Amino acid sequence: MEELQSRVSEYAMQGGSGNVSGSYLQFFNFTDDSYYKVHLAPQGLKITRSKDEPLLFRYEITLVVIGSLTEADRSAVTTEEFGNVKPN
Amino acid sequence: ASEAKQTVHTGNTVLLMIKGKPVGRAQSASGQREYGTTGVYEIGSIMPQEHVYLRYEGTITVERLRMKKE
Repeated sequence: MEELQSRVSEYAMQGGSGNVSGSYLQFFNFTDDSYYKVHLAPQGLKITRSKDEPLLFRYEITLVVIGSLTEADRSAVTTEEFGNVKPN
Repeated sequence: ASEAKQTVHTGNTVLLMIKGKPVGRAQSASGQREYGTTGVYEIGSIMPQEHVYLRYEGTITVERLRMKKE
């Protein structure tokens, strides 16, 4: 649980330039076959531990989907570029 | 064996007095007193670290054969 909290803290804090230039999170929902690219929702990683179940941690995550992981980034797609885009 | 030497209380050596008079021809009297005692638990440790007392739930039941009057 602490490793999780530290990953999420590090991902969230480094995003202070509008948006990370690298990847978003990748979410391998292996149980039912489906794959997504996701970002931390504004609910964030809410962690709690009540009186009931004293020695068990609980975590609540909320995420927003950017797109399927099958598809590469929009701007990164290599266009046709036949002929010459940089005329002399 | 004898009343003057026995170590235990019995139905025959006790009288039940209400408002200054003995109750006649009762069959049983039973009293439950419960403090609602409950233990105080804690995150991180599974066992309670003290008990505390809530409400003095105190009761007595009287069962009696009906005297012809009174």
